Formats: sequence, C-alpha cells, structure tokens
Amino acid sequence: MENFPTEYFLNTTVRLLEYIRYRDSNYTREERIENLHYAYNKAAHHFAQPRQQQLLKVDPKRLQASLQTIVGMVVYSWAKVSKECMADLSIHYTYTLVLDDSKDDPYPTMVNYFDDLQAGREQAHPWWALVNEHFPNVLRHFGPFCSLNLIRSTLDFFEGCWIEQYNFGGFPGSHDYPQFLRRMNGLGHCVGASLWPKEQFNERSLFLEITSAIAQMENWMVWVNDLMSFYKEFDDERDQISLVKNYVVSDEISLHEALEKLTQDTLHSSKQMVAVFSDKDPQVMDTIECFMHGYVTWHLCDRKYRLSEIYEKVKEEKTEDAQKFCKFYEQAANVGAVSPSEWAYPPVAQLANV
Ligand SMILES: [Mg+2]
Repeated sequence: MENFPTEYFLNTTVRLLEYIRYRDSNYTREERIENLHYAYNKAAHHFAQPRQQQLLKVDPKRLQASLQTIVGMVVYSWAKVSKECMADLSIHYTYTLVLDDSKDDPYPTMVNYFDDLQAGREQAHPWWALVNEHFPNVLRHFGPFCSLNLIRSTLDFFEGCWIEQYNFGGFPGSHDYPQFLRRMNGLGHCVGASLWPKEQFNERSLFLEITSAIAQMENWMVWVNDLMSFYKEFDDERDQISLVKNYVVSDEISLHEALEKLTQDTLHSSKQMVAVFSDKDPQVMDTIECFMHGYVTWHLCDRKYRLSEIYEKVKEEKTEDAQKFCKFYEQAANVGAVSPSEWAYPPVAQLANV
C-alpha cells in the first residue's frame, strides 16, 4: 500500500469511538486550561532547575515540545486525579518520553546497577539518577500495590528503550517478539496503576478491579496509541520499528495484514473493556471511561499525531464513516484544541536561564 488506508482508517476510528462510547464530558475547556497550565508550570520549573538541566541531555526545543505533549496527554486523560497528581505524572511521563531520544548505549552505565541500587548509591546512568530522585513525588499519590506497578513498568520501559536502540524488528518467524517489545516499552502497567490515587481510591478494597483494570488497560492504551500513530508513521522512513512494522517483519505478513491484526485487537479490547467495567464500582467505571475518552481526544488534538490532516481531506467527503469521523473530530476540538500560548509559558529555557 503506497497510500494511506484513509477509508479503512476512518472506519475503525469511528467503530473504536463508538465502542468506547466517545461523548461529551463535564470537563470544560476552562477546566482543561486550568490544569494544563498548572501541570506545565510545575514541570517547567522542575526541568528548568540546574541539576535537571545538566544531567538531562536533551535538546531544549524537543524538551519543550515533549513536555507540552505530555502535559496534554496527562491532563486530558487522568481527568479525575488532583492537580498535583497531574503535574507529578507529567514530570514522570516527560522523563520517559525524553529517554526515547537517547542514542547512548546503556550498557556501561548499567554494569553496577544492582549493587549501587542495593547500596543506596546514586545510579551511574544520569536518567535513573534523575528519575529515581524524583520518583517519590509520583509515588506519594499511591498505595503500595499501585506503586509497585509504577516502579516495575518504568524499569521495564528502561529495558525497552535499550532494546529499541538496536532498531530490531525481530527475526522472521519470531512471532512472540512484537508484542514482547511493545509491552516492554508501553508503560502499560504504569499508566494503569497511576489511574488510582489513594486519595480517592482504596487499593485494598478495590484490589481486584484495579488489578483487572491494569491488566486490560495495558493493551488498550498501547494499541490505541499504535493505531492513532499509524498515520504519522506511515511515510516516516526515520521510524523503522513499531508494533505494526514488526508484525510485518516477524510474522512475515503484509502491512495490510499487520494493520488488520492491530485493529482486531484494538476493537476487541474496547468491547471487552466496557463489558467488564460497566457493572462495576461507578467511580472505577468513571475513571476508566474518562481515560479512554481523554486519551482519544488527546491523539486527535495534539499536533504530534497530525490527525488534523486527515480531517482536512474527508472534511467534505460525504460517505458515512467520513462524516461520523469528522463529527467526532470536531467534538474533540471543542474542548481539545487549545493554543499553547494559553497555558504553556514561559518556555522551559527562559526559566532555566533566570
Ligand atoms: Mg516507532
């Protein structure tokens, strides 16, 4: 397919939004902006500190771009958590996003990882040094079980990045590779457990639902992301590996077949998500429904995924899908589309220079 599956894409997206029950929220734009700025402001000051500035080797521009995409992701999806929680999660997920930027071999700095860890010595790898120092600010919002999940997933993520450094799409015939890697760097368990602050949820009382939420949320979150990202990544000769591209290489199937597989998982995942949590604790179903919706809004509104382009193409096309799509889009935009100038300021560099 030298061309983007525009039709096919539009279809599944609508089906997906329908399945999850994509609709309006009592989360106003004035509320969204309130939070966006709160989160961004705390994070910005954090990354602007000299220590963070030294140890984190990231280009100023990308750091700004990353922080902004992450604050957005967090505020729009963790709708029911506190302002401080959105902020702290924003800092954590910004660190993770930034690590996918390093080309640097982890190996030499990981040689004494466990011995330093057990001894309480600052880690050799600067990233760990920063993240582990910051971690308590995130972990304070959760109980021990949810905390353990955040810790593991982040550790899993670190290995994932390491593996990704080899741009390996898996050996042909290695069917278990693709999902193995995707889970490794999807932060699924991190996301899943960070949805339940101990301030508004009892980890022990809701242990079974939380666990189930983590288990199911992990795959939904990553597959929805892989799907929504399929468009930007299509003509990106720079991005060589991805769940879909890897299915292709490892499963030895066509890109169509691979994209096919993703869609079946995504939709089935959606259907089962609702099936399971509808009749459960209302507060749980609420956090979950909001995350799914917010997560979708975010993808549709953040420039990174460039979905606006797909809009301004089928904008006046008159097929069923086409319209149901554009309708959903505009819905998002209403509370989603927000000029950065309304919340993301001043730039991190400016704060860093002061
Ligand atoms: Mg990729």
